[PDB]
Amino acid sequence: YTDKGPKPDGGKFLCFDHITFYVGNAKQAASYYTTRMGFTELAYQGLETGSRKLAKHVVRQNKIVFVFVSAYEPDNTELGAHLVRHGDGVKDVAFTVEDLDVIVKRAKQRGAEVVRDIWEESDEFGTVRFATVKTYGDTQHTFVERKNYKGLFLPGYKAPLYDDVLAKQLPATHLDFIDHVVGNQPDLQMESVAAWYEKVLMFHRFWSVDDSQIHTEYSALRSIVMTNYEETVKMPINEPAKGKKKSQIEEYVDYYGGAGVQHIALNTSDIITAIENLRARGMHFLSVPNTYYDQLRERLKSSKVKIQEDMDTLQKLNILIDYDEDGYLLQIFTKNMQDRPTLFLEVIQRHGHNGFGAGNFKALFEAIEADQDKRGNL
Amino acid sequence: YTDKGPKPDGGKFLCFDHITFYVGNAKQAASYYTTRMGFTELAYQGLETGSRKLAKHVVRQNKIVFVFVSAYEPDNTELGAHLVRHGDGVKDVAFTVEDLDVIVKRAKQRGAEVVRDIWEESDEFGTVRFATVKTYGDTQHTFVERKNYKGLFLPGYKAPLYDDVLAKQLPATHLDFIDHVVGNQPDLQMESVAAWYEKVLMFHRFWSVDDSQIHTEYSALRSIVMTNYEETVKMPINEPAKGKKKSQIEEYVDYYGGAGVQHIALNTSDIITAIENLRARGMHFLSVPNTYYDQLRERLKSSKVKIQEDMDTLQKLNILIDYDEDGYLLQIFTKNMQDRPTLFLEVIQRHGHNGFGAGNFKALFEAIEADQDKRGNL
Ligand SMILES: Cn1ncc(C(=O)c2ccc3c(c2)C(=O)N(Cc2ccccc2)C3=O)c1O
Ligand SMILES: Cn1ncc(C(=O)c2ccc3c(c2)C(=O)N(Cc2ccccc2)C3=O)c1O
Ligand SMILES: [Co+2]
Ligand SMILES: [Co+2]
Repeated sequence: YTDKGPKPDGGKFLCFDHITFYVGNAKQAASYYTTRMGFTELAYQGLETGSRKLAKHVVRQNKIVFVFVSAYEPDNTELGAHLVRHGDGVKDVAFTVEDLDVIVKRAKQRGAEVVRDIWEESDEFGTVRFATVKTYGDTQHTFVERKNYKGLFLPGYKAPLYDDVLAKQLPATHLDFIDHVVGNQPDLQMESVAAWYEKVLMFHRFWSVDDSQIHTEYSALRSIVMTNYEETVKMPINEPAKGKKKSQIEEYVDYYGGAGVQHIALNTSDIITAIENLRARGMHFLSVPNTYYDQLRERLKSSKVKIQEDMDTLQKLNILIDYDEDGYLLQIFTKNMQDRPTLFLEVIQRHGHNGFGAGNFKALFEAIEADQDKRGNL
Repeated sequence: YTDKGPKPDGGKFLCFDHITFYVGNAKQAASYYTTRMGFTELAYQGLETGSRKLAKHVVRQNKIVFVFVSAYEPDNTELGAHLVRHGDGVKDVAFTVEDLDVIVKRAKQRGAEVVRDIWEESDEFGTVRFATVKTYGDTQHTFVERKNYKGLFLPGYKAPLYDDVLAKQLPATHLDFIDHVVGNQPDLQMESVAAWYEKVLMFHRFWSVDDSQIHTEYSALRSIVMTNYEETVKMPINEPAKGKKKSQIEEYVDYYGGAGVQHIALNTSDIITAIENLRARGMHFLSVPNTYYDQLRERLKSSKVKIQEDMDTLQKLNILIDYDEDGYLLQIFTKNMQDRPTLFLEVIQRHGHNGFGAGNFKALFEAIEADQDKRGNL
């Protein structure tokens, strides 16, 4: 029961629909996410389906859908510029919606920059209606009115030409749905971007335990989490801030060439098995010193919260914990998805805790910085 | 014993040194080739090594070395333009040489466009001297004078930050060395490109059984194979030609945006195990109708050549055969390494046959076209 602001007169954002990436080699990118991250290739458009300008590979893990897109032709102006500016990265964060027309009319009236006005596509399995507007940077939002669409992903997509015996042979990673999608902004842009979500989409600010305590000194960022009225989609917005060390938000914006998605968090209900199986697929994660766990166990000595998972196993797998007196979450961060120090992924499991892990900024900073100081900062 | 032309006064091309690819996401490209194609990540340069403009991932399988390169910074003019024009593709075909200075002086005198004049790099393990010239398209040749260099690949490269438990868990693919590297040229360019190899590098034309019989009607190409004096490096040069169907060389040049490497052939001494294990890693290859093998077995009835490998297994794995009365080769072609219909790979094993498989143009055309004609060309 919190201040959610005025209830929108019409329109609903049900959930994240899919995330679309603009990449240099969609075939190889799909292979990376299926083999390393537990996805399965679901659907495809390309030369073989009559799509002559764009190749599209759709991969799925439970409710999580990622789409990888590349150009077929030399000197594709739009995709080419994006690739050169940003490297591989997120282009579209798509939302499943009800009452598309109200949402789009309101967004347009309130100043949204339109990429494509309402359109529909159909095949043997039904019809889907869409619209696309710009958000921060070169990122966009497609609203997807799927009317319990019974086809393969979306109209026009076809089965992949081949099955993949490599991805098939690997163990399940148990990632269920997209928990949140974080967008990094350049200096001083967080408030105007958050205001866009409030005005254009009638989102509101989501207040969690992380908003109640300052972590700027360690995190070197400020964040505002924007969410739809029913709080089913969460869009954190970061900007750099003055802290004890150079801001990773500034590094992101420098190497991404502007604002963009920093991380996508994937919610799991069995993080130990998830991380064991992601590690078996060759994924790497932040290295966590043993002192983090020694200090965490000492802090937990005065807490009434009960950690259900085996702490020795969490320590072995370098899974992080954040808690208050009413619950806790588990989280872990992958290494970067590319050479540029830009996008990474997060795996998160919640036990009655609606925050984002901000306590770990201080906890990891203290454990890692102290050890490096002892090592002469060499 | 054939006409090799005049023997060069100084200089030797020993072998292929490595192939460098300019790609959108070198981290993910290295992962594709290690997991799908049997390579292992060997060495690295990037932010962690002091390389602030370029990330470089080096992967190796026996003598075969592939290097994947991406830019770190937005709007890298050279790498960006290459990426937008071509997609992911080969940038540099590097040769290991002796007497670098003669080779470079001669190439420069004879009109080579220089990318970088002779330079040297050194670390704790020794020194290597290099030079780079342009060849066809945006492709270049680096000459590598490695003086039995005892370090990790080349000076300045470091160990990868992580080992990869995915690539480690997969079965060996038995690819030994680069057999040949084929370059597709636009209409009418084959002769001038072949003449460049003869004049600038003192290569000569390699004549094989494939040059003695015409296959243009089926292959829709013309080829000249250029080779160094000792015939240790083979560089086929293709151009489109008029045949029964649209030329795959024309499709390549259209989607690559000009000349470039069409395929890299990797030599194996156990093709059955190689293909079994590449298939277990999720690689796909051209589908071959059973009629190809029925017709091949009937043609072999009048030949004195003895196929050592089990033909039923070759048929199961869709491995191709080409032969004359003095020997045979086995070969197979992967599907494309990217969405654009440009680069693919070949696995080849030779049994006393120095050709390139040109007999399979007709054999596969006849088997595939006949079946499609029966299927109404739908
Ligand atoms: C809305 N919101 N707020 C936080 C989040 C996170 O995912 C999130 C939460 C905690 C951490 C990180 C990300 C992270 O990268 N590190 C490492 C680090 C980076 C700089 C300085 C000190 C430590 C953390 O400790 C989110 O989604
Ligand atoms: C120097 N040199 N000459 C040939 C080569 C090859 O690798 C090579 C040899 C045989 C074939 C292919 C490549 C190939 O793609 N197909 C399929 C096909 C393509 C168009 C029309 C009919 C059939 C073949 O049958 C090379 O390296
Ligand atoms: Co997060
Ligand atoms: Co070949």
